[PDB]
Amino acid sequence: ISRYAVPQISKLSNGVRVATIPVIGEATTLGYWIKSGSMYENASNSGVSHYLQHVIFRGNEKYPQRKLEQLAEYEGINLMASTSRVTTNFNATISNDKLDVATDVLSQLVLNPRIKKSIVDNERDTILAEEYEVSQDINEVIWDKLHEISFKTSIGFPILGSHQSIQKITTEMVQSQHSNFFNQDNLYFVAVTSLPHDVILKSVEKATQFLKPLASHPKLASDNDLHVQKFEPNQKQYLLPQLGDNAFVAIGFEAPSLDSPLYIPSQIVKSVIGSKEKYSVSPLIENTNIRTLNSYSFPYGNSGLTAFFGNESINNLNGWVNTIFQSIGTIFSNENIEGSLNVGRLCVKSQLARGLSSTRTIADELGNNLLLRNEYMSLGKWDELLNATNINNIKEYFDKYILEKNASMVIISGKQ
Amino acid sequence: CVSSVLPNGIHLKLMKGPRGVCSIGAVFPIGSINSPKTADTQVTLSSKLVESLISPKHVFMHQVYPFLQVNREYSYLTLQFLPESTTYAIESLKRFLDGAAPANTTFDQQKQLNYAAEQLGEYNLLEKYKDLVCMSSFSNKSYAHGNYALQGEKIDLNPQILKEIPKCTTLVGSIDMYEELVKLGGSLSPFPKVKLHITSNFEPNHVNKNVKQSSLQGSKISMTSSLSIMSLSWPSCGAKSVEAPAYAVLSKIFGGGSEFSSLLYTKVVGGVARCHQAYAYNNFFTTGGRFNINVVAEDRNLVKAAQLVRECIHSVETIEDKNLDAARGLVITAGDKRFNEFVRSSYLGCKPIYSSQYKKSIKEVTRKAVEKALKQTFSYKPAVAVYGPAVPNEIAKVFE
Ligand SMILES: [Zn+2]
Repeated sequence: ISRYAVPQISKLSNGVRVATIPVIGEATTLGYWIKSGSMYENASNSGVSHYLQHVIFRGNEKYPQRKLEQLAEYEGINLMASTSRVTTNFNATISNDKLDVATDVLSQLVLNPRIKKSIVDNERDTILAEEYEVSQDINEVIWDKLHEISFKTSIGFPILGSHQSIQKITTEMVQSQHSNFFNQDNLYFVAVTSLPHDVILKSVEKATQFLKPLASHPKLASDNDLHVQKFEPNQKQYLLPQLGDNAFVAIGFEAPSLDSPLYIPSQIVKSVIGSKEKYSVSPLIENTNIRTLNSYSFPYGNSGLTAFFGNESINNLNGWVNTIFQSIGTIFSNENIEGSLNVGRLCVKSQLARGLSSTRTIADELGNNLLLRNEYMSLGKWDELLNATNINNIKEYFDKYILEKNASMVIISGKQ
Repeated sequence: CVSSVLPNGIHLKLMKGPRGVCSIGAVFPIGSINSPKTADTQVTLSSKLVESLISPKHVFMHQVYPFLQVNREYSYLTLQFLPESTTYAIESLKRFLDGAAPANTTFDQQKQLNYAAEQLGEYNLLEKYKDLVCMSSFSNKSYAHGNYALQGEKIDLNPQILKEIPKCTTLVGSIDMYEELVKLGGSLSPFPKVKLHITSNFEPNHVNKNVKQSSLQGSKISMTSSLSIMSLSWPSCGAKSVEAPAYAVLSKIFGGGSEFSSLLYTKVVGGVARCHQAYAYNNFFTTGGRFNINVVAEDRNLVKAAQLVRECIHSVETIEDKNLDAARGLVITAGDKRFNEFVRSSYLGCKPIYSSQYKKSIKEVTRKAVEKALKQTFSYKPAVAVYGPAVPNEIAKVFE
């Protein structure tokens, strides 16, 4: 756990900003958070950010693949990476006696890669298989289809790239993404730790001794205003008869930007609908027998997407759609809005409480917060903002985002 | 762990650590073997749980996270929540322990969910290995009772176990729930039942669960619904044995992995075309253990996989020091899931997987201890269980 804290941030003379937040315990999560992701791509390089992420982790001169494998096996340096639409990270969760090796590996891999045609060409099959695998989880497929028909802009791209895009990715494209997106001024080193701030700082200093300062600062290729998103509600239906007597469906609305005063209202409304679990279903849902329900709301630059999705038997599909639309409408009723606000606020608080017990979760929020917000948002200010959120804020959110708005919708049917 | 005994005899075990999420629950020695068939226990306890929580809406509105684990010989219920939901959570645990049968309508709803388990993502590869092991490696045939009914078979409420639960319950909780659990425990009848339950002896049976799999499982079009599963079991040791950490190390030496680096991975996953995955587990029961190696592959290829598993066994005897240390390293995984492990380890009477004491145990396992474990386990003929049509005796021949 973590004690309503605040990060401490120092900048090395080479430009690398080191952000730490104090945590009790013996686990440390640390690594690099970079504003690199599919939002910053176009049609010509779709999939490159994720493709780079893999190449990075295929090792460099100092730490080739065999040396990496050896470090996980014998030395307990278990490296993790992921790429989203908006950010990328390379991290390790470690015992504290492993600090210098971990800061050294991560710095070398992220900031000193050696990107070769052979490693790039050799990686292609791994990414093709990953794309195949994700394509067999219909929650992932319908999530991507919903993004695709809602955004003609780059948010509509799958993170991995289409099959065709994965095949066309060149070494030059991978090197270009690293050269334009992985500089000191587009990233933070993050550590969630008991170790003092200065210990992390010196260790990163030592790990990044090869790194020369930037001569200049061209406008970051990751700036949101270079990738203005346009949400346009559309409907598309697909077949997948391998599903049998089953269909997937997803409903989408535009959501507020992260810095919108209406962001927290959208999170509360999304949460009060929430997900269906084995024992748990929103009081807004009338037919509690619906097979399943998942709700998400993400910000994407000037835009964002609120999504509701599930699967049902063919005969229950249309009823699922009505239940969800009815539940969303029910929040706006003056008899229900107060209670919806209260329950939704509690949902957001419970989600927060659950995040505070893991150094991995804390690291990811801190890294994302630093990259994506104008100014750092503490859990402190966040809770006050949640507590000060009122019925008029919810109404204004409904007025701007929900009421009288066309929704996107995708259906993938076993029969249709 | 802070361990107490209430004035009425009820045991109370508390997990130390920082505040944030409150945890409560109950663990008791009633499992799928205490009903006359597969799923009877599971659906009885599930029916009871949903009634105890009043409605799914109450659960959501209080943001309570319930979790029910039914095993062959024992089960537990945990509830996680923020401090403002304490009253509802405790009152729900109290109702669960009140002995009353659920309504037939609740039971009917729960039965339908149970039949749908595989389609719903609730009957995954892990649960299949457990059923295959339990239906094949015990002399007592009651261990064949799992949690997930076959499509053509009946499921019946077992009201007697609901009466039995409060008579053999241990209460569990995070340390901040001490006062509320003392009080809840106090409300239960003195004094607990004491039953000698003993894990059934090993027997190397050869069985099939030749049953079709649904194409959609959860949200995935399963990459395994057309493949067979081979589970090979040998007896090992109780969770309390001095030998258990050697067994954990022995399971990492075999290890495994998916097509989507250790003996099972390199030799079995690498050696059979279209072998989706292979893994070794060491699974614990009240007084014993089953060391099990599970292979997912096409039906025609299982015999070959078994030959490659035999090779893995032979290979362990000459394992290098590098690898014996790496195996020791792999067991050390520190990382909600913490409380569930606390409860599990409290029943087994072993040190939790996250504890430093456990980590120290693992650091202290020798080559001798691993060799001893290997010798006594692989001296038995394996139990053999196939999810699919493959003839288990043909697989069994590979080891005789
Ligand atoms: Zn990937």
